[PDB]
Amino acid sequence: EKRVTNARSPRYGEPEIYKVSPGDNIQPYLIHHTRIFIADGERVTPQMRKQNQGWGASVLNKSLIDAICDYDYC
Amino acid sequence: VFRLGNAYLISIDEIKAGQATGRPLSTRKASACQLAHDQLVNRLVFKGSAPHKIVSVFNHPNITKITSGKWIDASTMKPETAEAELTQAIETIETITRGQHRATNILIPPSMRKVLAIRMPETTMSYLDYFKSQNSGIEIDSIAELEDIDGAGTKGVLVYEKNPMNMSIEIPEAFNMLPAQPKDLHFKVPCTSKCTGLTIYRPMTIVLITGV
Amino acid sequence: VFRLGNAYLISIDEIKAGQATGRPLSTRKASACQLAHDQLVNRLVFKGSAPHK
Amino acid sequence: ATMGIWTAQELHRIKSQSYEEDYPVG
Amino acid sequence: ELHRIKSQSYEEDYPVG
Amino acid sequence: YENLFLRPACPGNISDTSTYNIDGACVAQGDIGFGSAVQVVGIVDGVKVVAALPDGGTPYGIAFRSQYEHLSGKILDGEVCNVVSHGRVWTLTSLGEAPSLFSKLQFGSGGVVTGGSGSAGWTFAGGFVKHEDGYIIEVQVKQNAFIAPP
Amino acid sequence: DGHKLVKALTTGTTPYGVAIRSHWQTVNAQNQMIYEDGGAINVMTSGRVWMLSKSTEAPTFGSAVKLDVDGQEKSDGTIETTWTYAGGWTKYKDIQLVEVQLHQL
Amino acid sequence: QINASYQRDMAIALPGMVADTSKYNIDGACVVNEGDVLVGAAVQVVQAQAVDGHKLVKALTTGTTPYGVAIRSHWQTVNAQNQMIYEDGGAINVMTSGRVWMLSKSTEAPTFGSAVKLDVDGQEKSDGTIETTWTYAGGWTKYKDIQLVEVQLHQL
Amino acid sequence: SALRVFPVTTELSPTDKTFEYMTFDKVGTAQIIADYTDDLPLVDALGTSEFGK
Repeated sequence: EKRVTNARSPRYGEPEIYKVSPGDNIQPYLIHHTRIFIADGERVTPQMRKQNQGWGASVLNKSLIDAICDYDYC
Repeated sequence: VFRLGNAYLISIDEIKAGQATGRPLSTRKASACQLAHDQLVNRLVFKGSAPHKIVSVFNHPNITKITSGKWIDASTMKPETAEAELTQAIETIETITRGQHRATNILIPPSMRKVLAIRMPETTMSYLDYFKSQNSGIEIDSIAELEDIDGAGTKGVLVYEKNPMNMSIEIPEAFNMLPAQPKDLHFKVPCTSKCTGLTIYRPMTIVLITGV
Repeated sequence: VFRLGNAYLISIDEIKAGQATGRPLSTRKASACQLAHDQLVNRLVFKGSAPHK
Repeated sequence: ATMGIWTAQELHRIKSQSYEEDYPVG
Repeated sequence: ELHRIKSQSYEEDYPVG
Repeated sequence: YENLFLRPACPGNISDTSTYNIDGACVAQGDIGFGSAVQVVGIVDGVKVVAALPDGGTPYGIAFRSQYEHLSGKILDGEVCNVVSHGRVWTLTSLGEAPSLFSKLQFGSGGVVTGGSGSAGWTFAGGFVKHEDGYIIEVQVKQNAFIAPP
Repeated sequence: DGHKLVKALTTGTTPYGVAIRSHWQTVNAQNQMIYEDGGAINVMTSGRVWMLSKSTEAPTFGSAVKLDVDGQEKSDGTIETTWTYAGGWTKYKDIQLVEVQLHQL
Repeated sequence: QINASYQRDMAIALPGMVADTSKYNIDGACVVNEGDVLVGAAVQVVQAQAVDGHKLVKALTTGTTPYGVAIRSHWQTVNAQNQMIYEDGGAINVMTSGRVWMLSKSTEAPTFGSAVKLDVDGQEKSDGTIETTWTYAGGWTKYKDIQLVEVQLHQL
Repeated sequence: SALRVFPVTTELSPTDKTFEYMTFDKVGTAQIIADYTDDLPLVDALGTSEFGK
């Protein structure tokens, strides 16, 4: 929700508050970052990291997917 | 007391299908039912239903109706007629119950808030401010259901006293979900609730000004 | 050897009304079903059925 | 006689409030 | 693969009453 | 929102999972073969007594195949019987070629389909296969289609 | 709104359904269950139902049903329907009932 | 300043929507490559499979017997005019019994229980040339610039 | 003054060249029923999209 790029803080450039929308007919709400820990997957190139909103990628890449796929055809 | 209900359908293919963003189709369909139930409750309150012998609040045969000259006549504001008629309605509520009930709430069409914002001539404070100064202790609000009261553009104003012992609405059973009943390749979910409509115990504490 | 069967219906409003007022309806319907089954057994024993031989 | 098993009184509610007419004296 | 989709969707609102 | 098909295609069984109705409280007089039309000759104690279709009768349903009730291969006298009163079912026929789709069927003696030019009744559903140097057709049975003459 | 309006059958009209038993919706009057005016009703359009009769002899299985002008089955009634007799024919204490099968209009 | 609250009502139906859940019967079929089919329009069968009974359907034509009404489903495309249709090659869901909302081009609300007359294009018309068995269910409404009518379908 | 008068967003990658957003809609109704009821009105939803460069 809110991004902080303040000069004095070394915390510049990463978000302050997260908006969570679980659903289940309850209103989405806001959480301070101290209550939040974000778990990432595996590393990707930064040009894709920023394209995926600072988030990782699946362990099931397309090579793994089709390598697994052709097995049942065999 | 009456019972209300509807249902919705959904299929396994649509359930499995995914989208880029947004709430799931199941959640949207489930919210639509609740919205429909709430709108039906409001429509029963403000419009009635002849076959079910439900009487609306504008058609009650024991309330006081006041004919009025039009506040707006071809883009010609009349800010004194409104104040005079509002005072007349308040005094009528005062004198019809012999002092046991005093008016507390006014509901006016949203398009007539411009009449009450006019500055009184040769001064600063407006007609609404003068009315509040002379009648401190009353609440004025706007309701969009009052733009049309009979389907043909007839407007109106409602003046009443809000008190549980005079009138109320009952909702004995809240909106709920029933388990899906599966078919060949799809499902079905029904929804039910209960209501009563509007009941008035003392019809002498409500005044409807029509033709405004 | 042979086989028997019957059934009954009931609704949610009836269930709630019974559990609120004290006397339910499902118990009475089940008792009627059981008594009908037993009476059919007795009638089959003491009278028989020609089409079923 | 083909009535139900519930009488009307068992499904009836009486509101816990009475309304009294007023006669101001003067 | 050069085409993103906006993260926020707009819902047409029906006021209740 | 679709209706599934049912694969085995033998005479006397149901062909679809559309709306169907099976009247299982019946008994047989004489012998009946799977996939033939039956008629109601009487009612005793809520039970319908059925027999194979004669000349001049009004068909009521079609005998239905079951692998527990009928261990012989056909329905025997004095046996409880399954009868389909509503739905799509495979019937024995003496016809040679398929009739027009959605036409009106006519039943010869013994409960076999021999006509496709009736006035009112059951209708052809579009299935026509071959059984035992004879054919099988697919009929759509409806509940109040044939009315007993006064 | 979509609500259908139903009333008792009269002369020269077309039947649509049969009111069925319900221990909650019905009101008890003259030692019978009725549906009071301005209330929801349970109409039945398909299936087998027991109906009051004014005839004196059993009908023929599979034949057509004919009604009276008061919504009761009669052997030689005036209003013609497409419903059928489902076979049943019994009698409660001094009430005559008959099993009639209904299909959609 | 005086607070204000507004009110608005949802639409009743969409073209091809199933009216209610009173004993419907929908089956799948394949559309022949000749011409597209618009939802809410009647369809006719041109050829039925012999092994099982799968059917090929297309739009209505003069002097032909209707079979059902196309309904909203997952398999559905949008034509150039933003109107939703069924593509030439693919699966189609057809309802043959029950209550449905159907396209119409008449002007006066129909009476309960009267016979339904279709047009050449397969849309309901108060004075059409095609005879049917279906009936009117009473529902009569208007989507945005679209007329709709509630039709009760009996199995053919 | 354009960048100071109107708000600014940054939710696109520099390699991106088109974008879209979606809007939805709903319908439905309700009625008054009894305990033994087999028909109820149904509801659905819709969708739409737009583009950019």
